[PDB]
Amino acid sequence: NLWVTVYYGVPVWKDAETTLFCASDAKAYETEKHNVWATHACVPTDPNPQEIHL
Amino acid sequence: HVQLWQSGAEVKKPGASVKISCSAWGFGTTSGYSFRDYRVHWVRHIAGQGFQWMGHMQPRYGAVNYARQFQGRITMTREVSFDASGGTAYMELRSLRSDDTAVYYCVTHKLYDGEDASDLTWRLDPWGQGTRVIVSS
Repeated sequence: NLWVTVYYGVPVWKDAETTLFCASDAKAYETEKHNVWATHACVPTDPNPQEIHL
Repeated sequence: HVQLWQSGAEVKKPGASVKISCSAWGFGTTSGYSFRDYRVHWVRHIAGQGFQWMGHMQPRYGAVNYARQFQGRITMTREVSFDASGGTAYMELRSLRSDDTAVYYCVTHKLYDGEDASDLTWRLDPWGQGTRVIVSS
């Protein structure tokens, strides 16, 4: 016999669209002069990128 | 990189008045990095007696604060520009005497190109060239 077992956190993804916010280095912009592409409003990115191979 | 440029050396006479300009540029536009936040002290260096503090002028509203020995005879005015990244600072000493001959320096308190030093007004990095005022007959 078999019974349904629900698993949370399975490594399953589906193709979809979403809202992609912005992150940038603090040192990239001078922090004194404005930019046409607003960099101050972007969240500060992590110093060490977290890239995971699959 | 804030740079302060002063006026040329002046030779006056006792009882005259000297007005030394101080051009400041490179502050920046963002609040806390603008000329309307960093005071412009005026320091006198008499040869032999060391440096002397004369007063500071805060360029937002022109709030000045003179030293006790100079009250009633020194006046500071500003010419803060539109972008507030630059400006000009003036000092007038209206009761020049023979003991006022020295080199006058205008200074600010912005050490670094990316730090907000608005509330730390006594780190006098950007010294001006120095205007050698000579008062004699």
